[PDB]
Amino acid sequence: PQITLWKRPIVTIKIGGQLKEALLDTGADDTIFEEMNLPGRWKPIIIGGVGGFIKVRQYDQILIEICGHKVIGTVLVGPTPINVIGRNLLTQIGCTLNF
Amino acid sequence: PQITLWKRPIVTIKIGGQLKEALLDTGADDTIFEEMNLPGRWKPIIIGGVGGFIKVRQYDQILIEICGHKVIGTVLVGPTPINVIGRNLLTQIGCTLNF
Ligand SMILES: CC(C)CN(C[C@@H](O)[C@H](Cc1ccccc1)NC(=O)O[C@H]1CO[C@H]2OCC[C@H]21)S(=O)(=O)c1ccc(N)cc1
Repeated sequence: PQITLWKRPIVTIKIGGQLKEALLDTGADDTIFEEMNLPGRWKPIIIGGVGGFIKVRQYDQILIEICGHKVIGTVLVGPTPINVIGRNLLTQIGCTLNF
Repeated sequence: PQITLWKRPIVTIKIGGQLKEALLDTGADDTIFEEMNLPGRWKPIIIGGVGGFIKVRQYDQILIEICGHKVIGTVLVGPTPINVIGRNLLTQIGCTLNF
């Protein structure tokens, strides 16, 4: 699909058996999700944004289905104000900016 | 241009007679720039992102040239770690996500 930006480019995704919505964020190097029940081991991680830093848990090789497109990559889980699909996963679906 | 996302989608822009680099950020509703003494009046504003909120100065109807494309819109000035072109200006150059 081609997505214009008059509204937030929020898409439907499937992750860890749960249904969720996430923001296609080209400004996000990596994917981050609000608190959620993922399986497996994880490592504490500290990320940064406009307002400062938050502590999150990094999970690797996580299967996501982004708007019917499957991808496997790192997914951080922590106190983000919204679920964000970062460039680490956008590249796998072949996402591009156009103008 | 069509921009892939293996690298940060950073473009060269002209603002207030100054040259700067900024991130094409579909996750940003509005444009935010590091400190710069733009001319004119402004109104205090508080925005929020990952890690909390920051206080910024809001200027309206500011001319930016994004990759040689002129646009006029709101530009926030404050302690952001990186210049971000938000959706308020991306729509004016017709920027879209494609995959
Ligand atoms: C919560 C986000 C969806 C909103 N943000 C845009 C987003 O692209 C920021 C923009 C951004 C970019 C660099 C530094 C700070 C903020 N990226 C970001 O927070 O990235 C962090 C979370 O995922 C990781 O990816 C790399 C950094 C981590 S935001 O910078 O806070 C923002 C909010 C409101 C406006 N008007 C403009 C920008």
